[PDB]
Amino acid sequence: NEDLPISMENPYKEPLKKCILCGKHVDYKNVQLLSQFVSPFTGCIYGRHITGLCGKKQKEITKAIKRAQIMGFMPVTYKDPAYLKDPKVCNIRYRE
Amino acid sequence: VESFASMLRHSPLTQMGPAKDKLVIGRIFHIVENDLYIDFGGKFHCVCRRPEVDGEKYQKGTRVRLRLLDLELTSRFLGATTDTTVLEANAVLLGIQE
Amino acid sequence: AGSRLETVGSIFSRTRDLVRAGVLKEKPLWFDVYDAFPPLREPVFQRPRVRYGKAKAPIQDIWYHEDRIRAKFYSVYGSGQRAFDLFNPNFKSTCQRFVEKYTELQKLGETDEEKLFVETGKALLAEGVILRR
Amino acid sequence: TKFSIYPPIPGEESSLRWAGKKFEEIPIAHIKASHNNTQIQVVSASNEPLAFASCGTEGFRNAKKGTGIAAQTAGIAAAARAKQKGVIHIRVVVKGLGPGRLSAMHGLIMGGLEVISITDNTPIPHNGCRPRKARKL
Amino acid sequence: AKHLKFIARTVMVQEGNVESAYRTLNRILTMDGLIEDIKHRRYYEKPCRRRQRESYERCRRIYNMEMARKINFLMRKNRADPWQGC
RNA sequence: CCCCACUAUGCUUAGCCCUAAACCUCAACAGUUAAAUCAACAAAACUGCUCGCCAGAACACUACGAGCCACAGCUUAAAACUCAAA
Ligand code: FES
Ligand SMILES: [Mg+2]
Ligand SMILES: [Mg+2]
Ligand SMILES: [Mg+2]
Ligand SMILES: [Mg+2]
Ligand SMILES: [Mg+2]
Ligand SMILES: [Mg+2]
Repeated sequence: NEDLPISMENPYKEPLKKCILCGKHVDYKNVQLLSQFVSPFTGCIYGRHITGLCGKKQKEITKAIKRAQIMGFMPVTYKDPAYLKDPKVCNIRYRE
Repeated sequence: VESFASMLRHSPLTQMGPAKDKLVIGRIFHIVENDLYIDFGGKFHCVCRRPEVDGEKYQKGTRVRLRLLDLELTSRFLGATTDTTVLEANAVLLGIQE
Repeated sequence: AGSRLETVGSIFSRTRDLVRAGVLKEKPLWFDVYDAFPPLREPVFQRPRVRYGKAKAPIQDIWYHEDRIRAKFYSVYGSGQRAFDLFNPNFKSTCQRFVEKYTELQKLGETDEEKLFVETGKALLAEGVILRR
Repeated sequence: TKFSIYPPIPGEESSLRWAGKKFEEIPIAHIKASHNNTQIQVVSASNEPLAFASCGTEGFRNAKKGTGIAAQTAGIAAAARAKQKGVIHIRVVVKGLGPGRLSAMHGLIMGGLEVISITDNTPIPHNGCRPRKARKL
Repeated sequence: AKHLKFIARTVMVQEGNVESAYRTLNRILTMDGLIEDIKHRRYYEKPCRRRQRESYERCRRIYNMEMARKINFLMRKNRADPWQGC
């Protein structure tokens, strides 16, 4: 009989979801990108429940932010005002 | 003599593939106030709210267009060894089948 | 009256044993019918088990060759604007027409999936069915 | 023009003005709201102390000193002494989470000064010194 | 101390609405965790107590999320009875 | 217990001391999920193999001996009297 099902991997398998930064290089010198994941008012680094990043890229962003802050590329206690008008990628609203 | 394997292979439900975001025709078979129970040929019916636009046309036997999301709504919860089912399909009511 | 130990044996074995032992004076009405036409499995109680380790359910996923084609279709031409009618036992979707034409082109021609895809699309458009990518 | 909740940047030229002066020229009201006292000092943009008033300098003593009414009185008096020096607009900078954090600002507004911006400067160490042990009450 | 002033934790007032600006500042300081940090730093929290507290809060959040998901999933069945009488 | 002040100590360097609810209170490797699942609770139930340890309570994280940079210390660790329980 030819009608029997055949062993096979799911062809309808949807691709696994990817974070916004997947495949992209995160550099401590790219302060513009790093500033998109810190609080505008306190400079505190957002958690992954806000940034939506995967664990690997969350760690990469955290390390890059600390490196840039200590090496004299990024402010610590606030987000640099030059980057306040960049696209908002974090799921947080201060009702400001 | 057609075997069960051939029936399953050439069945429309088998041919449809994944049920997510598929347009189907359903038939209203029961109405409870503003809740319409619709069969679209699956194991379970789907229950939809009567639209506010031309709501009077939705009567028993009426043919409607649905966008399927799930053939059956199930989910496993904390501390359970088996899924919990509501015995209902998930669908979006689009309109009447002209 | 018979034993109420529903987890020991089955109703048939219990009734047969008690009839043989003299506890039951007469066989119940269903005993002869059961004995002449038994079920495929004797209804003995069993406690269902949770599986662990490498033990896996032996149920296989149902896949057919044309599913691959269907997948490509639903990713390229998207879900057909025409709606499915599952009540019709012989309903034929646009994807099913594409699958049939693909299989015919495969059987009357060569085996290169991409060429089969484009040839099938051309043939269906020639037939006169709209297929927006 | 959409109101910007963020302050102007001293570098970037902006059009916001208050009595013809820029943001970086307005006097600053530094409020220190401790747990038992509230101290308000008005200084210029060039750090010239204009007025100073706390809950202690206004006669309140001991536990009455760390109250909202005491902070309101201190704010009113600081606003008066600053009004006697040509201050109408101020930028507020609060430090501490004491009871008079808002009452002192209320007093400053009620004394005649206009508040254009609020800033928080409460000290938050990123784990510097070790605090004292919790009370066994 | 070494940073530029009047940028961090600074709110502008709109049309003299001082109270709205102050409440927005309170909202920001609470959402960024600074209020909780200041309140927790008044006295020293022992490392073991800190670890226990964080574990408890994480597990409580997870459990509450799961319970909320369960109730939201079972709220679909909550409607008018369709087979009244039988 | 609350408030204030201030030591040994918490730190660095070089040596000691060798103790913890040093706990996942689960010994290491390999395998199984079929059985009757299974005293109970903890943390689903077991199998093969190896090492370590345990044979009523208390006396006893004790005495003596031995070893130790330790000298009010650590490791190892009893017996007599007593009880019908623990
Ligand atoms: S999802 Fe791939 S790097 Fe984040
Ligand atoms: Mg000292
Ligand atoms: Mg433990
Ligand atoms: Mg070992
Ligand atoms: Mg000891
Ligand atoms: Mg000795
Ligand atoms: Mg000893």
